[PDB]
Amino acid sequence: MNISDVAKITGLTSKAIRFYEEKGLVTPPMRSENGYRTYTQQHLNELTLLRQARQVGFNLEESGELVNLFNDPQRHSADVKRRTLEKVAEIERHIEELQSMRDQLLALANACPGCPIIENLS
Amino acid sequence: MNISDVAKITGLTSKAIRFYEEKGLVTPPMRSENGYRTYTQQHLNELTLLRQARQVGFNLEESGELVNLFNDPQHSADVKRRTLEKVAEIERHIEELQSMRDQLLALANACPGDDSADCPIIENLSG
Ligand SMILES: [Cu+]
Ligand SMILES: [Cu+]
Repeated sequence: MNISDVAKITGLTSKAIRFYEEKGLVTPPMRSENGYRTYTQQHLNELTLLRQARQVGFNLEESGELVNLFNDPQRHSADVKRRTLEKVAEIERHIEELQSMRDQLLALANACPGCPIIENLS
Repeated sequence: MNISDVAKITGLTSKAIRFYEEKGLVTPPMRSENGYRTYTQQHLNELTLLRQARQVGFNLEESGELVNLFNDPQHSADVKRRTLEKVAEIERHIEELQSMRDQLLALANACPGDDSADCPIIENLSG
């Protein structure tokens, strides 16, 4: 598999894949006899794990540590669980912040005859 | 008011104020005898609206349009529409975050959370 196929399969863009390699977050790709990057299922799983971990909120470092745990046959599921529960609490806080913004925008809108919205924001 | 007074009052850095002016997001201030930007209460209102708008969800372009509506003598409905569209955007964001949280908590409950390598969180977050 070349990087194009990997992008199509993982949904990640070529830039992101290269970015993760540059950051040393994934097992480096191999080079073909021609000098071009080739990958294996191992790279796909690692990249897939990275794409999904980012989607849920883990920063770059956290996501990479998740890749390390994935590659470690002697991993402790307790460590993955602890990191996940910590991530959940963060998402709860993020949810609360958005609900606060939503509450404010709705209070303004309901006060608007359709302007209390612009006068109060300004 | 000079740019520094405006930075203090609005809580924006003088660099940010210059930026908003440069992107034509706010009215260009006039110039004093010595060539310095002089701001009026109007500039304070635009900058504040721009800061508040962003803080509550609108992106730069959207906030700039809000400033346009602000200075317009005439749009109660056009603003209420934008506002209600932003909330729908936030509720969707909220919905997505709730779904991710639920997914992670489902996997966590399935996780042995012990010293064994078998981990459904890792296994399902990967391939
Ligand atoms: Cu309104
Ligand atoms: Cu686990």
